[PDB]
Amino acid sequence: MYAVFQSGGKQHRVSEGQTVRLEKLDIATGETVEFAEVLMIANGEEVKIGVPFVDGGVIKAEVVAHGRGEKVKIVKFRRRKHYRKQQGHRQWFTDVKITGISA
Amino acid sequence: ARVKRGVIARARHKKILKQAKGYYGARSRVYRVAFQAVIKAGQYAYRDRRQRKRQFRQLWIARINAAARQNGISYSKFINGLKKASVEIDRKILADIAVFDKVAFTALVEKAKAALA
Amino acid sequence: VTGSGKKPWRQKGTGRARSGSIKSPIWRSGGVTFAARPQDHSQKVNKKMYRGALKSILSELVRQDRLIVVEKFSVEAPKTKLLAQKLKDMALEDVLIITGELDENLFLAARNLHKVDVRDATGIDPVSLIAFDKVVMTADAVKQVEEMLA
Amino acid sequence: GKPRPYSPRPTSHPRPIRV
Amino acid sequence: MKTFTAKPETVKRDWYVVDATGKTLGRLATELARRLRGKHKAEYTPHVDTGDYIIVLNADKVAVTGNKRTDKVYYHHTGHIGGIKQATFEEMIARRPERVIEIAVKGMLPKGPLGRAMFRKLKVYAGNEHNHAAQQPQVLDI
Amino acid sequence: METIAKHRHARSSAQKVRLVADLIRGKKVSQALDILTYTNKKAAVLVKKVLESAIANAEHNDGADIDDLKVTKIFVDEGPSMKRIMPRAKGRADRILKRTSHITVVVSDR
Amino acid sequence: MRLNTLSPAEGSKKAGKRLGRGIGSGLGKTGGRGHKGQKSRSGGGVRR
Amino acid sequence: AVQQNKPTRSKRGMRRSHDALTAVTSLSVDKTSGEKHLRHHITADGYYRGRKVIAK
RNA sequence: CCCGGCGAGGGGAGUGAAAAAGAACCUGAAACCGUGUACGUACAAGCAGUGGGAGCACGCUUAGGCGUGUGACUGCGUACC
RNA sequence: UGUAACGGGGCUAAACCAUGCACCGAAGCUGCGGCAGCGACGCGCGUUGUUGGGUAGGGGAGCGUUCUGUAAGCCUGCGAAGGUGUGCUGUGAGGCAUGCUGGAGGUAUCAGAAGUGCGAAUGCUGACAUAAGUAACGAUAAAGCGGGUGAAAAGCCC
Ligand SMILES: *[C@H]1O[C@H](CO)[C@H](O)[C@H](O)[C@H]1NC(C)=O
Ligand SMILES: [Mg+2]
Ligand SMILES: [Mg+2]
Ligand SMILES: [Mg+2]
Ligand SMILES: [Mg+2]
Ligand SMILES: [Mg+2]
Ligand SMILES: [Mg+2]
Ligand SMILES: [Mg+2]
Ligand SMILES: [Mg+2]
Ligand SMILES: [Mg+2]
Ligand SMILES: [Mg+2]
Ligand SMILES: [Mg+2]
Ligand SMILES: [Mg+2]
Ligand SMILES: [Mg+2]
Ligand SMILES: [Mg+2]
Ligand SMILES: [Mg+2]
Ligand SMILES: [Mg+2]
Ligand SMILES: [Mg+2]
Ligand SMILES: [Mg+2]
Ligand SMILES: [Mg+2]
Ligand SMILES: [Mg+2]
Ligand SMILES: [Mg+2]
Ligand SMILES: [Mg+2]
Ligand SMILES: [Mg+2]
Ligand SMILES: [Mg+2]
Ligand SMILES: [Mg+2]
Ligand SMILES: [Mg+2]
Ligand SMILES: [Mg+2]
Ligand SMILES: [Mg+2]
Ligand SMILES: [Mg+2]
Ligand SMILES: [Mg+2]
Ligand SMILES: [Mg+2]
Ligand SMILES: [Mg+2]
Ligand SMILES: [Mg+2]
Ligand SMILES: [Mg+2]
Ligand SMILES: [Mg+2]
Ligand SMILES: [Mg+2]
Repeated sequence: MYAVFQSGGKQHRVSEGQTVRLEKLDIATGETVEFAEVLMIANGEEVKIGVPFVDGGVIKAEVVAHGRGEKVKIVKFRRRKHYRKQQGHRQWFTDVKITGISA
Repeated sequence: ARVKRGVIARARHKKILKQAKGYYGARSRVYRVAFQAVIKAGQYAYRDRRQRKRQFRQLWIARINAAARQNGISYSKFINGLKKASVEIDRKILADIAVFDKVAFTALVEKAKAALA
Repeated sequence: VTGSGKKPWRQKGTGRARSGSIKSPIWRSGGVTFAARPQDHSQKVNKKMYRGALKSILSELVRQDRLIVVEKFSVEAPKTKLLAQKLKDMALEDVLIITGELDENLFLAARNLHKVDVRDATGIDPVSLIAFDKVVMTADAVKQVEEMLA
Repeated sequence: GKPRPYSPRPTSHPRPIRV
Repeated sequence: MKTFTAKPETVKRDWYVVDATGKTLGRLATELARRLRGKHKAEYTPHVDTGDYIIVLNADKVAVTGNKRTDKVYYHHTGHIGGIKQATFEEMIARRPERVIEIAVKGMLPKGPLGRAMFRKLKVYAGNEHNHAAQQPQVLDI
Repeated sequence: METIAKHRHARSSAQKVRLVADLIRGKKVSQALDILTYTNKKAAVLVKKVLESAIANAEHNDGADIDDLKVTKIFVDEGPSMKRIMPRAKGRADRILKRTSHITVVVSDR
Repeated sequence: MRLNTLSPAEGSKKAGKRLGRGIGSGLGKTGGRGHKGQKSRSGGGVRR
Repeated sequence: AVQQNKPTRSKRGMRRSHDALTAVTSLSVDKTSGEKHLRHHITADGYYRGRKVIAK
């Protein structure tokens, strides 16, 4: 059984036990989060197409880690125009392990 | 107060050359060429971060169109039907379902078709 | 730079970059572009500004217990062992001793010792006050300093 | 490093005159 | 997660047989191109050939509209000065009927190594008999 | 037991010597000596002496039976070049490079 | 108050303009002189 | 006529792909002396096809 | 002591803390040129990267994903001053 | 030069005119996370709005290098500088740790001073490439053989 929930501006098809990485959440490590707006749930022939959210669908997850992603180098270079700019970036993320999914 | 540039200059060139590993010929051995290549790689990476978002959506749409048509509806009509039904699953997830769960995808198609009806 | 003013090669036809002097700074063994000359780095410190800075330093020393005001500081003979003994007894290792009548024996006894400098009240300098950990001052010196700085 | 250039030597062909 | 990508070592292509009799050239070629490329499969990956093997029959009877049967001209150059050669549609059909379909499909496939690989899956026969019965092609209306 | 012999500063460009070296690479010392014997190259003469020296070293210092020895590693490194001046027409000088080479032959039972 | 604790009042010491030291500096290449002309030339400029 | 661009080490090595020397296929063995020699050549000890053609 | 032309050069032995401190000698960068190993490469068109990405090899602390190396195929892409 | 006046394939619509309703489509807009400038508002921070493509050029704030004091301190043969890998780390110039190499220097901090940063200047000096194992080996008066010496002989001796 898997579920689709929109978190951090993006959606995710997850199944209990799958650790997912979402946009940084202001939630302590040990805490548990609940995503109420579950777009869809599926148990074989059972398929809950939320319109837009599956009534009573709730995904329970525990925060597992908060960290910065791989360093990206932003290079800007205008040729023949004496212009060149450099910038780094490490996007913040939050890993959440799905404790449970409730129809 | 004379300053020698050997130690510092060496480090700067080593830095650029390290970023040019894997490049063909002079691009990975010669600083003048490696430098230009490393800059161009950065320009391409910047431009391609945006393109990655474009290409994947393109891929998702094509997969949805294929799966939808197999269920007897076109992509344009499926998306329209989905919105009328108020379903808000993104194209990324629709594509994932279209490949891994065809029964579920068939359900979305029927819902979309009913919304049009 | 030693050399002649002969143009190394003709201006045109050789296919090489134009040259005019073997002493050019773009050349090995050439002259320094902006070669240095003897410089005088002395700055002007307004008398008031100088004296004011001294008073600020003296004040911090008092607030920080870095000024040991003693009536008399002297040694019987110009012997290093004597002053070393006295300083350990007073429990000061690094100290700038200012005296009203710079004693000759005291000047000699402290000469070898490197953490100890003996100066008259008219030889105090701002850096020495800040540098040395303690600034022992004789009764005479304190009045002299106050009167001089006034 | 490059050596001191040579003075004008005999030339094989006349330069074309464009005129 | 990451979007699934078709894997060439696991892709499952199928065999189909189509009849070109009466089918308009371009309209038929487009469907072949789509199915040859794998654009009808939800597992389609632009860098993997997920298409299917398609056998075409009666390539000599494919149809064209208007006056293309005589006016459509297939040009080619031989790499020799003044080497431009021109063959009309009727001429091509009589001399090399299979080429008429092949050219259309090849022109509609991606240009590059993968496109060439996709083209290898199209078996165009000028008649109504083929020799791929072991592959058991499944009739496919087009 | 990898015994090594080296002819350092051997007058001969590495490119030329490398031609001969590629022939005996991985060949039994005996087969190598024969191939060198009938190779019409100056480098063959150079390599043979180094190969012979290596074989001698294995026997004298390492007591290795010559019958088992094989050319495990053979490579030619460029040596210091001797700079020379070759006069040309019209008073122009063209430097000449007298390229040397370092010949390292390695012999071992395995 | 030690020799390695004294500091200048904020604003007292301003770093000078170092020309011709890269794009990042902002005074690289032409070094503020612009492009060509008499003013861009070393020793260039009209009299008062 | 000279190169407009320096050739690469790859191209240099590609041209030299045909420069490899080949060794003699096999040496022949004299029936009498037993020495090895280039086929159709006298041995170093002056034996050809079992006959001492030249002395010493 | 050994190979070698009573060679050059080298392999041992010995000296030294060290001989990859052996006199072409402190350290010993880079261009440049090699040997070995892994992967790719002989139906394939262009600033040689970048964004996707299969397979293979390797080292890992579930048998596991991961890390490292390579990069078929594919989107975009005509150096710098 | 070659089709060469839809980008191509192809098209009788996959052309054109009308009407309508979907969808695709950008670094635009929105969502989610983060950073910065400026202005308001409260209490130093918070909160709210808004802005952040840039050449010449102006303004501001930094990194690093050598040298002086701090430092007769601190680090260092239980391995300094330099070299060369690796991992981590900051928005950047960077920083930090560590394996190996190296074999004796290095230097926190906060200040001070500059020969303080290079890819270009047909730049200067040295080194090493490419063409390339290519052209050429300098009068077309000319060599052949035997013997000798030698590790080796077309070239030396006879
Ligand atoms: C050589 O070049 C000069 C100019 O530099 C003259 O043109 C001369 O005529 C040339 N030589 C010949 C033989 O024509
Ligand atoms: Mg110095
Ligand atoms: Mg490298
Ligand atoms: Mg000088
Ligand atoms: Mg005065
Ligand atoms: Mg030069
Ligand atoms: Mg394309
Ligand atoms: Mg002459
Ligand atoms: Mg500017
Ligand atoms: Mg200019
Ligand atoms: Mg102008
Ligand atoms: Mg101007
Ligand atoms: Mg001037
Ligand atoms: Mg040109
Ligand atoms: Mg050749
Ligand atoms: Mg020797
Ligand atoms: Mg050395
Ligand atoms: Mg090196
Ligand atoms: Mg072909
Ligand atoms: Mg192939
Ligand atoms: Mg090509
Ligand atoms: Mg392209
Ligand atoms: Mg024509
Ligand atoms: Mg977008
Ligand atoms: Mg925007
Ligand atoms: Mg800006
Ligand atoms: Mg020493
Ligand atoms: Mg200091
Ligand atoms: Mg300078
Ligand atoms: Mg520049
Ligand atoms: Mg050269
Ligand atoms: Mg040639
Ligand atoms: Mg030739
Ligand atoms: Mg010739
Ligand atoms: Mg003779
Ligand atoms: Mg002769
Ligand atoms: Mg004679």
